Amino acid sequence: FVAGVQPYRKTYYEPGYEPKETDLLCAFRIEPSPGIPLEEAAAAVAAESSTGTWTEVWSQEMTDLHRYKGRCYAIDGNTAYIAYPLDLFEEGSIVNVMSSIVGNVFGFKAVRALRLLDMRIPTAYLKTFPGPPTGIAQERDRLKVYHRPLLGGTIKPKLGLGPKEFARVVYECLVGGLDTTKDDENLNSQPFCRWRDRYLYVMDAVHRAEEETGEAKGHWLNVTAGDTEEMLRRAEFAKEVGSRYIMVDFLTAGFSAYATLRRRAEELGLMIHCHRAMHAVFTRPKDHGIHFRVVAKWLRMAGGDHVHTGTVVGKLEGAREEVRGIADLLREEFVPANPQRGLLFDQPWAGLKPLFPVASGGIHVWHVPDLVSIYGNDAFFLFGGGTHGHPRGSRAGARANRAAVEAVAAAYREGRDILAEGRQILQDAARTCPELREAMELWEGVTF
Amino acid sequence: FVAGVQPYRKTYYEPGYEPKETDLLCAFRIEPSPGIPLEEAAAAVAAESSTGTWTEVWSQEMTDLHRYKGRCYAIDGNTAYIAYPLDLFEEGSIVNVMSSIVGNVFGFKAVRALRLLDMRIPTAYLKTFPGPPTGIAQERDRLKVYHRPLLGGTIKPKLGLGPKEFARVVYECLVGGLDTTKDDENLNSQPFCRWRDRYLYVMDAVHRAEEETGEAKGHWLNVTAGDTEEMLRRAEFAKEVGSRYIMVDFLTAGFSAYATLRRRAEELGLMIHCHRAMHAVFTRPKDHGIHFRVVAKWLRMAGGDHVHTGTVVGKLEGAREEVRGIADLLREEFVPANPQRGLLFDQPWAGLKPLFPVASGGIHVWHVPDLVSIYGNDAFFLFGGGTHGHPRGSRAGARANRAAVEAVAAAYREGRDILAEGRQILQDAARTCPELREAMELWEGVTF
Amino acid sequence: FVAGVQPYRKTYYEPGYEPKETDLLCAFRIEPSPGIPLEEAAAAVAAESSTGTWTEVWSQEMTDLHRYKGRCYAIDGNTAYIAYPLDLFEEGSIVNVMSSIVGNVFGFKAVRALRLLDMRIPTAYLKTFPGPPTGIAQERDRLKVYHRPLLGGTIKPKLGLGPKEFARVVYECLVGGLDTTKDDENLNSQPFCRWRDRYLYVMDAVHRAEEETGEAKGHWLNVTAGDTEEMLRRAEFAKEVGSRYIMVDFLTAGFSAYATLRRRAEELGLMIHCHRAMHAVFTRPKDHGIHFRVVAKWLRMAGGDHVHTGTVVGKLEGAREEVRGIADLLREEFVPANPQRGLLFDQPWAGLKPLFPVASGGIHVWHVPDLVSIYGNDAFFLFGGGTHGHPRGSRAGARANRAAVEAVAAAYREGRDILAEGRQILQDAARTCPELREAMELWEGVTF
Amino acid sequence: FVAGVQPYRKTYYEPGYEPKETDLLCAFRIEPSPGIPLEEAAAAVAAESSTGTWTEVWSQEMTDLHRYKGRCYAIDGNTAYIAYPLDLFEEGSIVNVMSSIVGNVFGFKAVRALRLLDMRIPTAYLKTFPGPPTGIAQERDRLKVYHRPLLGGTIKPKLGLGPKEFARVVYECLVGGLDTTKDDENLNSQPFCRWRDRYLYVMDAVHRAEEETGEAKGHWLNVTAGDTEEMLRRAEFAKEVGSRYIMVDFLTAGFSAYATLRRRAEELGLMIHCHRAMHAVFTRPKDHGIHFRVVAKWLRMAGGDHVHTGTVVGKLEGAREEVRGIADLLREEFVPANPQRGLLFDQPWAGLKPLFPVASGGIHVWHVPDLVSIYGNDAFFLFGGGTHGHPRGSRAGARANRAAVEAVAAAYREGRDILAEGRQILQDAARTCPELREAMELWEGVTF
Ligand SMILES: O=C(O)[C@@](O)(COP(=O)(O)O)[C@H](O)[C@H](O)COP(=O)(O)O
Ligand SMILES: O=C(O)[C@@](O)(COP(=O)(O)O)[C@H](O)[C@H](O)COP(=O)(O)O
Ligand SMILES: O=C(O)[C@@](O)(COP(=O)(O)O)[C@H](O)[C@H](O)COP(=O)(O)O
Ligand SMILES: O=C(O)[C@@](O)(COP(=O)(O)O)[C@H](O)[C@H](O)COP(=O)(O)O
Ligand SMILES: [Mg+2]
Ligand SMILES: [Mg+2]
Ligand SMILES: [Mg+2]
Ligand SMILES: [Mg+2]
Repeated sequence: FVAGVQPYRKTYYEPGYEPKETDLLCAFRIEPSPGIPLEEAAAAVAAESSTGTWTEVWSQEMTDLHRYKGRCYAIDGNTAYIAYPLDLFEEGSIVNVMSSIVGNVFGFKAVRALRLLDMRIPTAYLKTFPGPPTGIAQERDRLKVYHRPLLGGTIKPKLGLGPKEFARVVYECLVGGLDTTKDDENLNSQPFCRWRDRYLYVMDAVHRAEEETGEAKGHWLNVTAGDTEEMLRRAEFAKEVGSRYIMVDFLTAGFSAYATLRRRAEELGLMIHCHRAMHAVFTRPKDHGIHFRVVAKWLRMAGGDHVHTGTVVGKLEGAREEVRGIADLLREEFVPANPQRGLLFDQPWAGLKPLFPVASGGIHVWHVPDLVSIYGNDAFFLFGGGTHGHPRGSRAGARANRAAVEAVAAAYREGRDILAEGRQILQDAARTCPELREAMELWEGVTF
Repeated sequence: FVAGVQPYRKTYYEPGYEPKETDLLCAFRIEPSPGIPLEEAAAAVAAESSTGTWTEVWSQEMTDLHRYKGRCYAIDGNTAYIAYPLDLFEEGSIVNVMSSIVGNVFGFKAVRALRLLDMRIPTAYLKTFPGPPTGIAQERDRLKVYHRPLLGGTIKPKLGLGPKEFARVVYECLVGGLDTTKDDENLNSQPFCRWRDRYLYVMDAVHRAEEETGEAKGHWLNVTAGDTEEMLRRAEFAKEVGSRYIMVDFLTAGFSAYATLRRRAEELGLMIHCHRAMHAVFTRPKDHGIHFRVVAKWLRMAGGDHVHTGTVVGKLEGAREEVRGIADLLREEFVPANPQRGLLFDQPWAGLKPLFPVASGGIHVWHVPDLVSIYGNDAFFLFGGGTHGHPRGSRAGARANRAAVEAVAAAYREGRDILAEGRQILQDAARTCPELREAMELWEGVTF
Repeated sequence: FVAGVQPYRKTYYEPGYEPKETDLLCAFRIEPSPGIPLEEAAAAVAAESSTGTWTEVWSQEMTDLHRYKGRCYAIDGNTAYIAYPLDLFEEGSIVNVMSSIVGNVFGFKAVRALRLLDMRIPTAYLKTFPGPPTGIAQERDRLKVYHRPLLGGTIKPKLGLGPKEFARVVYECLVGGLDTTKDDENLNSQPFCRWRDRYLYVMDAVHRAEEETGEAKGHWLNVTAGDTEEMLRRAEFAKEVGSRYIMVDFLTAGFSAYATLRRRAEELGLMIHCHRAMHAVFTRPKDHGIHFRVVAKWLRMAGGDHVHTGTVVGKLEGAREEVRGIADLLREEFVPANPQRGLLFDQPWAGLKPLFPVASGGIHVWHVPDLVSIYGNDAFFLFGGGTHGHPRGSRAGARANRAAVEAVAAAYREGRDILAEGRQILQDAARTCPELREAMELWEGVTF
Repeated sequence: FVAGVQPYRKTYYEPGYEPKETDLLCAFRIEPSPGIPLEEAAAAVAAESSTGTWTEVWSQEMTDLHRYKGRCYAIDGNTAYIAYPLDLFEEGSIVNVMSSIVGNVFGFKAVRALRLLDMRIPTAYLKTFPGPPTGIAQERDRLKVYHRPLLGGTIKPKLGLGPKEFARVVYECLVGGLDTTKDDENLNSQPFCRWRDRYLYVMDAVHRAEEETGEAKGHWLNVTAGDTEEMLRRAEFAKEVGSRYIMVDFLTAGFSAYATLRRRAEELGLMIHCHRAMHAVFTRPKDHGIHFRVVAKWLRMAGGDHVHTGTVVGKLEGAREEVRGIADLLREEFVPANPQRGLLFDQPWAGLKPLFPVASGGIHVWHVPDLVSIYGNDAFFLFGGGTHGHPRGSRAGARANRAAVEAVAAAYREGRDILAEGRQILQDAARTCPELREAMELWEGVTF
């Protein structure tokens, strides 16, 4: 054992290494600090994510470093590909994967910037995860909604509504045509609206809407809480009050608490909506953080029934091709690499169930064509402000959104170029839907 | 109710608003997108973090918006200060605070970049949190270590060591002079080292070291797991095998799972080490994300006994003044605003216990003076590679680090300018500590 | 440290002290013993309620006395105002507040008499309490009773009725027009009427009355018992038999047992009626004890849905202005100081839900105007003897009371001076309600 | 059934009634309001405590009123004796007894003032209660202290001491000669001293003192909390940390929570100290409230091992003869009526165990004779300020108090008139105890 500092690339840079089908592959966009070669930066990332530290240690003689070390096996431009042995990762733990890959390498002075673009989860590691508990087909059967994007909407204002008024808005939206509604990610339990009262009032509203309309309706009750036990108690109550849906902010709540909640919800027969609050703090920058496709893969492994993926045309940033790739990752059993969409690895899913992409944020009727072009039919379209911001109220807005979604889905099923004929399709739908006409007039030139 | 899109600043920009002592204040560095005024961007952040959406909603007539809305009450340069009413936040839930403040505002197209710099947690909201379960004084009493920084070290290599070899390294480090040791953040339970076997072997080593040295020793067993129940089971086993310490990756595991684990550990009498793995994905960029001082405040509220804060002179990025401010936040009962250190608010702590800052990452004996200058005595100095990378082994490295820390702490207590006389202090210590001399020679010019 | 007895005012009398918004303020009417100055008495009260004892102790050198001590910061007449630091009180514990403020200072020879008039609970301490689980609006929604005082009545005789006869009286009262009924505070479980049989028979009667009338009906089943576990079991059974209401004697049972019961009832979805039995042993005297406004604040913090507040015109002592102040404390989100009503502090409620004042005790139809003047619509009017003492039976008495309450509430909503036109309103109601006429004739000159 | 208001004395005043051995007898000092005869006031008290209301009710025809009604069977001066049938009271429930006897009769306008002086608990009702779990003899055997009053002391200052300093004071007191120590009634769990840390540190101190002195030592850890479950958890922890003692504020916490805690402590083998905080709010006034002898009877029924009874010569009000009567009630198996001591009934105890009277509050060495005269040997003498206020510290004060207690107990056992020779006995003890001499000099003229 030779004590002292040695370059990482001496051991953790293996350009000739051929990744094994069982290896976990990570793509890192690296901006090294001045004086640090890109190869050295990639080797440092691999070493400090898998086995290495800043200096040689005698203890390395007590284990097979070459069997366990992560190594950079390729560098294309600024993108370094690193392979990690399967044995490095705890089975069925997204937490361990994050602590390894994105644990400390992002804070190293040697790298000015570091972004995790894509991850290749091996089938062997995937088999250790449960996947979504319900799936797209089972959810559609539960809601009896087919050949159409599923409509929804966040109840607004985000905060300040009492349980009675909140449930009144929920009932208006559901009777107006929305398939589901949801609590806002920040609405968990507050003095103005405690979670028990909100659950009771909202489920009364949901049952009334189901009886009146005759269609399956639900509300994504937010069980997010400051402790896992409270989240489990809230999910149990949601099941008690008759809810078929719950929602959780898995990133803020955490992947461990989310795994516990997913197990409990599968036991309870509840569908889990996954809100990605706080993702943009590390998914937005193009030079640093984690691309949301990786988070989508992690969530699919952890077992979400729906997850937010982006609107592209909405108020929140999102790239069209990246969103298409994320939707394919969430919905397909095998996603081949697509450099245009940012997918740098062929990603099998080992039979893990698909989940619903959710489009939410500053989307109104005029955005329905584009959304259907991006997502097709197997997706959730959430209209919060587009529903309640209708001049005639939430019921009219829900009716307008339902009409627009149905018309665009019918055109898409017919093979029409919805991207080019979207305005005509919406106008034709509005000819018989005054609510749709009013919504189109109100938000004609509203763009982000 | 007037349907349509209105500027956020019309309602959510209130420059004349005077924050209440009960309000929660957030400072945001905002880089607005072209064509978006800074006032409009700040108002959008406040609205979409508290109550507002992209368009007016009739439901606003059902609640007092001005009582609940968050508003930007000041804009200095690119830093906008936003006040949130206390009633907006669920009691004792960091998850709700994150879902509100950093939920969706970071992904808005209107803002090119958004960074949460500082947060003013009101005393009323602080009283709803438990705080650290042990505290600095109680931990020192348990370890019987006073008037000296507490030594530690991550066992290396990060992965690949079996339980027997891992415990052998632990025993060598503890007998050499380290007060504690820890599992690496990515070492939870793997085929090469399962958590049960590691716990048993490591606690045997810790007990042997305690018997031989006669001083209190511990190992920060990592209970991080993919589910909260597994983490609780691992903490219970750690207590069963006689460990007085556990560690968890609270960010990757989550704040809800962390709160559950903290409650269970306080019940079990275990001290919790908090590893901030994955923080750099959103704390490093200067234009986007969350500054780690906010995360430190959140962790202190959630009840960590120690938390990593930075080395400044180590291998991971960290600013000296920011680290000093974070240490004051973690250790003081009241931290006045300090623009030099980035503290933009006076932060009371409502009697919440202080916790130990931890300095780890590419630090060896030569960095001990600076560290003591930055942190003083109430801190943990972690030497992973500095211990095992010693030429004569982990025991010699631990002895050298203990000697350096003791000498520098003695000089600091004597009022000497350790920053200027650090090399002389280390040389004088090495005159009687050959291990310290060897460590100094090996890493003389090693800088980051 | 100087051993020996020193005057309290030397340390615990700080006239220049400015109370902090986080401090807990107590107003004490003090009658000092001969030879004891009022300042000395107030200082003694503060010292022996917060930190001090009868003589100096060396241990005071081990803590910051000035940071933790309670101090008298003002003396107006015989009323001394004492400020206690927030850190002195355990979070979410009325028991600790009582043990501090009213623990031992009332038995001191130095003070001939001591009465706790008002307390200023800070918002920070309030946020640590749950508040009422249901609230006025939610309770009205559950009962579907709006714009009207809610009618009720204690079943009489207090004791000696079997479950069958008790339930028969309950059914007659509920079908006659009473919204709810209740067990007497002393009727818990006795050989003549065991609690299980009473619960079963009473819930059968309540369900029959609900079916016949078509209006929501309930009975405040008394779960008060000699142990907390028995109270929890009785509440669970009450939920099992379909009751939406339970009642407990929180003072006799205790605030700790009451807190446990409130948690369990919120879990069970039960509304809790709070009976203030044994309050008059320390709330009646004008020179000694605790004013009931303080107990009302404590109960609102502890989370009662309704609490008895007084009748003024009934058989039990009560001041009109004090009762108005107590009602405002129980029902308002912020109660400004009102010397006329005895409110010496501005009392925020930090979003804690309001609860229902209950007027009970020697009140018949003729007292309905005054009651509505005192309480308005958001209150419960309990007619025990006024219902069963009707010549034609409990059903006729309930009908008469309902008619009187409805007529007076309609007049009040119309802006009529119910205090001056109450007799005319009752006569006009009786023109179409023979039961009301009989009740008015029977109790025309019955006054207390 | 004749509807209308009738005088109470017509039915509830039965001067010729002969109380049955199974009846529960209450003595009430009554000050009737002007125009209300004393007989009418006593009848009203009986009626509204047992079965009656303000007017006749038809439901009385459904039960045997004369079998269940409470009746005033004698009026001597202003003291009315009322008999209540045994069947009126729930078995083993002090809460029900309080809700009946002292429920609402104290707030009646008909009575200007009402005080419950004494109660005759029948043997049949007593057999339904558990009594103290340990008893005087068992406690003495556990402590191995015989033929001597047991010494103790409240740790001062009441609040503001941390766990380490608190335990240091505890250790000094215990090693100095105190048999036990206790937390103050208001010290439960606070930011400055959390209950877990206090329990751990205090039990370490207690074990160290036991090892050093060789005598049994204990600390009355305060388990009082805002909920019964928290109190049970704290008692369980106290047992876990090795404590043989716990203390609870039974009045503030409540008799139901106290009964639950007593059951759990008997299961755990813990001795319960009963603090009577808040008693003086209703036991001090001579014209209104409840005399503490009744509360002492209730506590003995509920099963306390020790209870505070008064000092007479201390800082808190207390009558010598009343305190002697209370001590006899707590310690004797049968207490005959004693008008001089205020005992108006012969009180059997049906084999219920005796408990320890506790003398606390402004008592120093000079008060030891009087105390021994009042209580004898079977009592606890608590010196809070008398221990820590010693010039040389808590250890010296504890030594002085132990010396004084031992000397006075030896003189009492010898038949000496300790009341007349107390100063000589203390001086003779001080001839060989410099700490006692210093304590006597410091507090020579300190009187209350
Ligand atoms: O808070 C909001 O902004 C929303 O309720 C949308 O409301 P509106 O429909 O009224 O705009 C959604 O949570 C987001 O759009 C963010 O989802 P994500 O970023 O995960 O796509
Ligand atoms: O994995 C590592 O790099 C370490 O074990 C250090 O090992 P060495 O001492 O051998 O360098 C620590 O986890 C970090 O330094 C990160 O802590 P943080 O970023 O929270 O400060
Ligand atoms: O026992 C009673 O006297 C009552 O049932 C009233 O019966 P009636 O309606 O037949 O008089 C009520 O408990 C009280 O009036 C006391 O309530 P509070 O003192 O809390 O106001
Ligand atoms: O707080 C106090 O005053 C004490 O700790 C005494 O301290 P000192 O010995 O230092 O005076 C005791 O609780 C009381 O005397 C009241 O007991 P009670 O009224 O039940 O007799
Ligand atoms: Mg949302
Ligand atoms: Mg590490
Ligand atoms: Mg009653
Ligand atoms: Mg005390």
